[PDB]
Amino acid sequence: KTKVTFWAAPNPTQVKYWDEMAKAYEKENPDVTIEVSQMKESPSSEATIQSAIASKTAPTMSENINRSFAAQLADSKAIVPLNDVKGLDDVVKERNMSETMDSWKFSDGNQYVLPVYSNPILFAWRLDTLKELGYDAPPKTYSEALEVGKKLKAKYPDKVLWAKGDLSDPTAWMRWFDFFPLYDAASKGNAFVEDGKLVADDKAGTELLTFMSELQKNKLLLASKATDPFETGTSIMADNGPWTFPNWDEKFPELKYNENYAITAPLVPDSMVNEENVATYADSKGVVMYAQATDKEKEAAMDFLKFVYNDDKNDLKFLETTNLIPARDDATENETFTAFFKENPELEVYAANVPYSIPAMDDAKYNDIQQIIGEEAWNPIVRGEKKPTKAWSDMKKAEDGVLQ
Repeated sequence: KTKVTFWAAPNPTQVKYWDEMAKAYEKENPDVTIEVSQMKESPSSEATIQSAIASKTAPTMSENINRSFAAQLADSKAIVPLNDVKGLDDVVKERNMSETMDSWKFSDGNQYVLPVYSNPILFAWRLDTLKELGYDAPPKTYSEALEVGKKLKAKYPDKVLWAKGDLSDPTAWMRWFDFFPLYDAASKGNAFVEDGKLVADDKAGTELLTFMSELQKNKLLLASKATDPFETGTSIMADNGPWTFPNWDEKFPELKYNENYAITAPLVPDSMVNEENVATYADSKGVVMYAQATDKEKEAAMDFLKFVYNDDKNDLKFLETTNLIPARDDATENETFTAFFKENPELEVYAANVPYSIPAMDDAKYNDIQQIIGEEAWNPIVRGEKKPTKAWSDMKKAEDGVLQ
């Protein structure tokens, strides 16, 4: 008998999902044991994993791995290429996730992670406020956003377009919720950094900063502490993930999809007013397999995943219980999910955007790389301390430093 140890995310509901999958798999394969446990945060999941590698107590597999962290683990050879474990292609094929999987491809040609969920970062809009200003739908381009903004200030001078303290904070991860969604949309998914080199789209980058400076100049940004600004009326646009809906169900029950709030892709430059399928950043994590595992343990692990993704109903169950969007390309058209999306139209918009979203960069120094984005260009523009051109150049020069 072979034993696979599986470390699930630090959340009871997600752990239960995996455990139920494990028990059903064991009924079908009596010679294999899939032991699921909830990963400890000591103080974070990443430190728990780093410590296990060091003490040689890594499990066979764990989920909860984002692309940047996977790049660190791959560089130290603590995890193995999944494409070297028989069964990977079968999993990708059956779950209809080829486009999503392809976006994860690493610089060396290997795939180190099997994405579990992929939550595109979209933007919520206050339709009620937009209607008071004469609009029936959210603007799509930077210029349209600016005209909405002028009308907003004329009727409500204390309101802003975007209110979030994180906008002026240089913490690296925060960029995944402001800069990346807009940059990915403007550059049609440019990787910013790839294969250890700065491949940033200068045009998209500088025009995004120009747009932000205009918002800043017209008092359309609020980068200070503010409680529930979007829900209480201070702002009319907010970056938003699926996890916000259960919260609104509780605290803001009057917010209703397509009545008082809308969900859309990030704003794009005017030149792309006609583009369908706008890209954004995807908050996505998945499964990796540790080098410490034997080949039989690794194949057994992949066979388990093959079992899990052989029935579309399992992804439906994942979505309905964890509220995390499954990393597949066809959810909105697949009849398995029709009834659910019919009842949850707001989640359908998220599922519709998965194949066009781009995950975090596959570079081990993502922390310094991303902190520079905020410190040198984003935070200064939000605070009106630098001009767009100078900010972008200050950023590029600093990135070169980190990348040697």
